[PDB]
Amino acid sequence: GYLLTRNPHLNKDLAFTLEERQQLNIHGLLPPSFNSQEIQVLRVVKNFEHLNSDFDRYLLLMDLQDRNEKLFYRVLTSIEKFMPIVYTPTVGLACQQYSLVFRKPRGLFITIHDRGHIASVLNAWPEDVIKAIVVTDGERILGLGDLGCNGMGIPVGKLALYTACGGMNPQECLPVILDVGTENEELLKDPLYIGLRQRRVRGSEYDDFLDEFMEAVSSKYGMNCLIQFEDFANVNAFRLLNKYRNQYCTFNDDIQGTASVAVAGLLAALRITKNKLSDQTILFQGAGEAALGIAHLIVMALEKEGLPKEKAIKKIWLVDSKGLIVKGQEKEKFAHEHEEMKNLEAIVQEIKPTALIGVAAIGGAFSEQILKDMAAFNERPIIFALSNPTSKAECSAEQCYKITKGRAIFASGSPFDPVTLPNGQTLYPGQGNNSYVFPGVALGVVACGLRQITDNIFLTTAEVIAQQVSDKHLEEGRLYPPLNTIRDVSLKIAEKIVKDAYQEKTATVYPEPQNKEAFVRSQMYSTDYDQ
Amino acid sequence: GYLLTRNPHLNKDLAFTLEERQQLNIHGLLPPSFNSQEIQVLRVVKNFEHLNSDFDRYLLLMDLQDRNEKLFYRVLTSIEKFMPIVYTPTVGLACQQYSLVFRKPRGLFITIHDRGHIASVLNAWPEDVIKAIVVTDGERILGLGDLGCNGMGIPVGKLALYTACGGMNPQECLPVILDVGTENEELLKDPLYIGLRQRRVRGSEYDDFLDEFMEAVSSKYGMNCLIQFEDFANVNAFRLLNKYRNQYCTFNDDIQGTASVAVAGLLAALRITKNKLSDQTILFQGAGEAALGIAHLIVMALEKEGLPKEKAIKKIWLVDSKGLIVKGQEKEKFAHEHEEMKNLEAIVQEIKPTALIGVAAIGGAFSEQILKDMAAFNERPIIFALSNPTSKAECSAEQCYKITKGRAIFASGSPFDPVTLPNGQTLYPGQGNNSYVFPGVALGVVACGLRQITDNIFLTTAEVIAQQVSDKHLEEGRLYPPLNTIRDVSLKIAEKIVKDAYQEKTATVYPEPQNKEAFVRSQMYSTDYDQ
Repeated sequence: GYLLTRNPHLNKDLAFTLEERQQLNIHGLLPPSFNSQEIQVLRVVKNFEHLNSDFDRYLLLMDLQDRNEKLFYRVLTSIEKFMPIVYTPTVGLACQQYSLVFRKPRGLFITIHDRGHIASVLNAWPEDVIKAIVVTDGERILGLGDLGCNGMGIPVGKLALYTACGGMNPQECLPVILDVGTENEELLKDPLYIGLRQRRVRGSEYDDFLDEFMEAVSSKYGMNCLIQFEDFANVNAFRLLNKYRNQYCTFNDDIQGTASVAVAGLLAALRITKNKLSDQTILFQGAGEAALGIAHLIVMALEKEGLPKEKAIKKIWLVDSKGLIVKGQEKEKFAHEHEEMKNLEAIVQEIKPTALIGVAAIGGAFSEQILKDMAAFNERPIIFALSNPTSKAECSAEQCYKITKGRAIFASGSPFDPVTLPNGQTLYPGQGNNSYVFPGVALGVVACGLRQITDNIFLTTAEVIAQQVSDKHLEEGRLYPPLNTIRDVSLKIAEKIVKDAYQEKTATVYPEPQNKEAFVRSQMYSTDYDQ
Repeated sequence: GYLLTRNPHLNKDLAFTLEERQQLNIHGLLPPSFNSQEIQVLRVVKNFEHLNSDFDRYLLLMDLQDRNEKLFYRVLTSIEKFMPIVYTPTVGLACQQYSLVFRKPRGLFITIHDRGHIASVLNAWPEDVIKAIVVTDGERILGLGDLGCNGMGIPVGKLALYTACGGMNPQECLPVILDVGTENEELLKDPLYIGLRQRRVRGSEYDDFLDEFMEAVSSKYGMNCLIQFEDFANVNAFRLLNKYRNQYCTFNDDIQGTASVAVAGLLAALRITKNKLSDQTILFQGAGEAALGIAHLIVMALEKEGLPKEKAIKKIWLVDSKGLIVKGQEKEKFAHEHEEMKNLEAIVQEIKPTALIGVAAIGGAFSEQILKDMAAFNERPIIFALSNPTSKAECSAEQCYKITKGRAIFASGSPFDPVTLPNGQTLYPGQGNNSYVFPGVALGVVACGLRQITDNIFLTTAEVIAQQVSDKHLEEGRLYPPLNTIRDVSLKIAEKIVKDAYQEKTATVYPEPQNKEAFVRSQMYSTDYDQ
């Protein structure tokens, strides 16, 4: 009775049927109205609206998650509207404020002071089958930097989207924060700070801590357990990724996810441009996490179409803070023989690229002159401003389409409003959202028991996403499927991963399903109340 | 472990000690910080402040009640600030909105459709010893009228103050709403309405329903169980009170509570005026619930000082909507031989009263002319504007003190800011708050097992409250003890009730305590986390 009411996996609030209330001894704990799930959603949505800030909407929906999970996920899937609330950008403001606003803890807090005993910290977690973990140490949260143990908002929001877009069982998800200290002065000063009041442990101590984590997780949950890293600083992010990705089932969404969407965007763009990936010359604003990831994956796509690596790598140039990368580590692989230059406007003139991709978080970088030039060299220039949030974007959709006379093929990381041209035709610039990628990958991988997540599954994931963009959508300027469809996109992504895994004997879940589409559906969470 | 976390009676959040977390298997469910109860309060208070409306503060504190009760009550007792949030006035806005905003149900919903089976509805309630119930049918909520099953906010807020001001164990409190329909057009129209979508059942069906309620309650919980009525319409409020108060342990705070504070105010005022209750002539604006209650209790006080009823009743006049009450039911008892009149200004001229008490909810009724006149007949006129909220008050403290040249002795139902006079002396008009009365009465009654709550215990309660007003306070214009002290006032009230009950053999809790003060303390809730 009343206990059921307090269990968020099984509580229905007013959706408890009049019979159920009588059979479960709760008739009287609730008011007389019965409410279908649809009337329930209407209520939540009305609230959602009447509230003054998105921050308050985040708080509303999180409280709802803590009380009626089915309804939480029902509200979200009813996504374009709510994903920005439950995750990025609003979840950044939540992390900033996590110590002020801390209420009902979700997830696991694992500290360096638990070194040697991590395995026992996991035993505090009430749920015994975990198939998906998201972890952070809170050091690099979006553009807000080091928020330490406040970083917990990030894994919690991310898994919400695993469940909502992908259908991961939320009871099999484990958000985790690793607290090794923080360099955040304000937090260390704050009497309300919930983390360890000390600076970040660095070096060998840190590395062994992480090693014990992966070992503990794989050991309690099995080596099939998916471990996604998120919002670590640049150097740790590559170090840990490359150290672990052939031993554990694991990826870093910030470099690998981002690589998959962007490429999907490119593949999609080739249908408008009607030429091959090998006919492109690609210039990156930025040479960090994302930039290198995307490039690596573009190279793979080039190999797949038939080019060797040497000829393929020559098609891509990068630009860092200190300027263009040329002959004089991972950067070194794209260091072609060329006179050094610094000015972006001049760089695009000498290189004259077919596609221009901004992943350096410097807003405005794609100036009128650069768009002017891109529109001059190319009948239809590809221009990706993928940096977040809107304020740090390399240029607006309006500026992009205005200056290129509507000829630019454009996508961004953060969403822009549809643009109407003088033409009268309205363009709908697509959003390079990592959530086209991670939910479907996680679902596929976990569904067939893949033990390692290779770059190939990110490539084929990009291919599936592009295959889902309709010619109608391309004509509307969309390089990605409408965000309303991600549930189906995710399912398509996961179907492909599973089909290939059985065909390649990489799967580990046996016996093999006779129907892979149904097999994937069988592993997807329903918004419906269990009877 | 995690279950404890979900139990609001025993959850400590960050106050869980580092040992406790390890012994209870929750180390990892919480971030690393330990927080004393005082740091916990600081957090909650910071939140409380940063929020945009009192309505949002109500929502904050209610969520906190649903998650960490000790901390909830700790925050409240840390009262002048928070009582307006958790109860009236803000709880009115909450009731208006209860169907939009409905989250985690508290209390019992008992419907006419449960007639014949009420006893079994009570069995859904998880708590087995209930010593205090507050009930409403939602028909007359403050000045907002009929809010039907949305009325549940009212008992829930009221019991919060029983616990906070009085120390009732919140686990032994039962908020109840009786849903017999509503006459509220908007609600009956509203798809989100949580109540019965029908008009109010009236007459014999209604009366038998209520009869079964009292019978069920007394039967499951014992005849000592305190049953307080609240926010019923006028006619039901007297009907039910008089029908039940010699059979069940029960009172109506709106008529009896109000009577106790007001009288306490009067008794307090006689120390400034330095004359006897028998030297007064009292005029009421209003002749309803409150008015008649107060008058009845003033009469008792007069009898106690030595007057017979006949001579005593002649000292009091009433005024209703249709005018002064004179010779031409309960009203009939004060109908003295006098020419009929309607104009209030003229009424105060012919009657020339020493004390003027407004309990008709008509704001502004005490006009400049009336205050002018009151200040003319009396060196120090007593003027009570007890109607709520501020907007419906018979006059402001500023208007009262300005127009009477600082000579008026003033109290109100709703709080007014301190007034500085030309004198330089600052006056602090007291608030005739029912919460000086109900918490201490409930505590006393329940503590010694009184089976019926007589008018005498309301009279002596008024006496105790006045006895607590210091001569310093009287000089500052306060007719009630500072609202910060109610915990002690309540305790004084309950001590008196208990001492007298044993001296009069009216108590039913035996064996008799040797020390009644300690005995009362023993029955008071602590804000401290149980070890």
